[PDB]
Amino acid sequence: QVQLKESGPGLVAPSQSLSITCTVSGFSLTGYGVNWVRQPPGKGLEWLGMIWGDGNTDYNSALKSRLSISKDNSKSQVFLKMNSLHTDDTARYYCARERDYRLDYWGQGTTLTVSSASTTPPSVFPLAPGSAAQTNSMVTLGCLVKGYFPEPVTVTWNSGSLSSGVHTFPAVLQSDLYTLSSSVTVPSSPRPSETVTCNVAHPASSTKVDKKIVPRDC
Amino acid sequence: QVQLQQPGSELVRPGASVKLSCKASGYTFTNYWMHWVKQRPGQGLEWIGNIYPGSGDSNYDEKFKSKATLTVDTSSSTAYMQLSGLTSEDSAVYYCARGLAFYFDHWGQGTTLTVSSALTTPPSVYPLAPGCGDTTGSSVTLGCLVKGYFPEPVTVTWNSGSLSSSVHTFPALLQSGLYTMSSSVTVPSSTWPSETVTCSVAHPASSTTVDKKLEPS
Amino acid sequence: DIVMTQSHKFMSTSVGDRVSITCKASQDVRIAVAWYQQKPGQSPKLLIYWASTRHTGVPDRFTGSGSGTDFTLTISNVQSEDLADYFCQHCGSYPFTFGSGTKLEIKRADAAPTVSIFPPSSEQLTSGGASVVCFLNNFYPKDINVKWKIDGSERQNGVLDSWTDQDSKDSTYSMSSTLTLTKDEYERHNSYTCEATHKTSTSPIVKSFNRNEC
Amino acid sequence: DIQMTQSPASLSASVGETVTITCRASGNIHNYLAWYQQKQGKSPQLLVYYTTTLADGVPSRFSGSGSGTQYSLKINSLQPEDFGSYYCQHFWSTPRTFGGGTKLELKRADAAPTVSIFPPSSEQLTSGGASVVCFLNNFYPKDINVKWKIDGSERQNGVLDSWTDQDSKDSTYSMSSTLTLTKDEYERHNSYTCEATHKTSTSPIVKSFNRNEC
Repeated sequence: QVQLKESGPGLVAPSQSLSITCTVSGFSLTGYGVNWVRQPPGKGLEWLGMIWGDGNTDYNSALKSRLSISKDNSKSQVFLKMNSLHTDDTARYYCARERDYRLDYWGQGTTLTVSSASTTPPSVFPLAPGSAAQTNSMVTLGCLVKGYFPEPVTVTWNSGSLSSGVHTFPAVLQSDLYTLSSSVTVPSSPRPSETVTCNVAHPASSTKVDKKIVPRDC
Repeated sequence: QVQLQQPGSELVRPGASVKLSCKASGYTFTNYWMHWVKQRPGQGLEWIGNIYPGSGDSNYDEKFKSKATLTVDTSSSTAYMQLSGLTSEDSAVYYCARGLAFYFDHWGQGTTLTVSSALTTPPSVYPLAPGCGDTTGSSVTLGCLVKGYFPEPVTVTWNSGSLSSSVHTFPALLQSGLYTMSSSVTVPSSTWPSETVTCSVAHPASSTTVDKKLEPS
Repeated sequence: DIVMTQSHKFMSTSVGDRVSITCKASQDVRIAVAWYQQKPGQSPKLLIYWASTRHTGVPDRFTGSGSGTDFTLTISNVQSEDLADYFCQHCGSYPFTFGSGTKLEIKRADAAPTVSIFPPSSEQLTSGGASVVCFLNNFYPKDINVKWKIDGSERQNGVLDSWTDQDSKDSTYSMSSTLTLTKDEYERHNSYTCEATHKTSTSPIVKSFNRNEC
Repeated sequence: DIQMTQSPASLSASVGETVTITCRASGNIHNYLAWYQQKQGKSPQLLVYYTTTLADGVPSRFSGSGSGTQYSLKINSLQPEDFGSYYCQHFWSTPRTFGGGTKLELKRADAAPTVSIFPPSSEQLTSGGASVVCFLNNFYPKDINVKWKIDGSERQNGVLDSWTDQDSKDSTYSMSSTLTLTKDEYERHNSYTCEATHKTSTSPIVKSFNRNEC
């Protein structure tokens, strides 16, 4: 019911400006403050600033010159604007509701990649075993999601109906392109007899790839 | 359910110490801060300090740093505040209150602490009947003068408790290091003197219970 | 230190009105303010916290407002039983400071005191004192004046006045005036008068007695 | 600005243990401190507020304490669910500040990887790519070694590895290894090998495949 949802561009080139909106629901911006927090990949949480119920705003000492926070009580929106980005501004951005000196509801966050590189859809390939494999009680299948940009990508199995024994591995960046993989382990009763599909989505591209893990019949 | 039991009064002598208590009930004693607040006679509130039962962390107003010491007894769910070197200006109502670190949602009753060199004395109760020079209407006002007692308090009840028919108790005042207080009941002249009116004054501090039936003239 | 200032010590309202008690903080304290009620001869109770979050069981007549330096507690449809003292508390930093308190006085029609003078009791005199008492009961407003004239001599000495808190039952005020003399002082006189001056009369209400009329 | 210093940066602890995370403020923060738990790329979750107050549905084994500038969070009797990072944050003035975080890992018995080597799929071959993928799943501890052997010859290029956070259920780790070649480079050889070197063994967990078989 209480929900905070952030929305931003995903990729911006260095030296440009960024604008992220936080759309809130289930509470009114006149009784709560909304704080902005950012998380660089593999780092800690960094407080950006805040807007209080009464419209007063507070900013991080170091970003005071590039940052601006504001809201629209009527529209249930809080806005963050950061001028002159650098690559170092690459982080996951969050908006969080402050209810009486505690952040109780946090948004899911929005990844922001500061780069000159460009959107590239992923190339999805099935990872099927070999004849050797059906002799064990369980089999491991997989999906390669090669050469995409920027992050993130959402990998799912059997449209989410396959959640057990799924390992999705974090993306690695080779040369301005990301490669990700996921494995699912299923009982040999099911595959090949039953279909196993790997649904891969890359938002930044309007790419929605579905791949059927078919046995390498050779 | 949440009960904060504090003793009613304490009488101590100048330069002494006292260890006020607060026995808690109906809640996990160790999960809420315990606060101590002073209230001087018909004045403002003053926050002394807070203590977290669970860890023993405490915060004090520096004004009370050398005078107040907060302590806890996990085993009995009792909070204590010990005051040291009482002077007369330390007399007041000391309340305990539990809460979160910043606001208090349940208060105890309060312990009124009197710091005095005064001697526990019983009260002299004198009835006040309308004197000679009469002009009785349909109503009569009677009273009881309660004086020279110490320490406070006294409980003046009017006749069999029944007489609450416009009773008026006035606050006691210190006169020469002793209290004096009065109580008045207004009743229909169709009842006194035709029927008995007695004010009964009780002084716990010295166990004294006095009865005064009001007589005419 | 943060000083929480409640500028009005009293607030007159009629049962049914809307009253608003303001509290002003010496600096921005964002929303770190609480409100307590203290009904006479009882411990304060929590009404509001974090400047406007009403606490369990506080009737919604009570509402809190403010962010900054100016806080307000608003009682809508003031009941008689809201007759009490109201304090604002600051929670921003240690030590917590409180506002002076604001007593809520319930508005009533004027009422003139019913005065009664009482001679020193027979029993008291035997043991050498002489307390002449005077009850000025059940009036309104609370502004009343008293003076003791012993044989024309206005004796304003050895006089103790003791005021009652506004009654719940009729929003009036009552008071006692005691002139404590030593038996000899008393014996050396006859006229004893209790003169009270209240807006209900242009006439000082005078109750008197003469030592020998008995 | 009040700076927050969290210590230690990491902790390894077994189920049932007691963990102490510390947070020091550069100025008194008067008990305005919060603690958050953060699981792998999910939004931080409030654990404790106002130094000692547990958020709804947070278990009693979490316990915060402190005053002034010294504060602590203790997890008594750790549960597998407790892995992740923890952060403290002051709420006393602006700018607010987060401590640097503490990464807590649960210790468990050693467990060896279950390996799977995958040949490049037709689709990639067509593209002119040849990615050999090897998964080493459900091993504890985190340190594992992977030698890539193309016709007995160890490769030290075009290999990407990526680990998983700890697994919520069995507290295990998993990893991927991807060797990418050009289709021709690939067709130019026949034995492709993935050799896991892990503490649980003295002899490498090897998995191999041959270019023309299924």
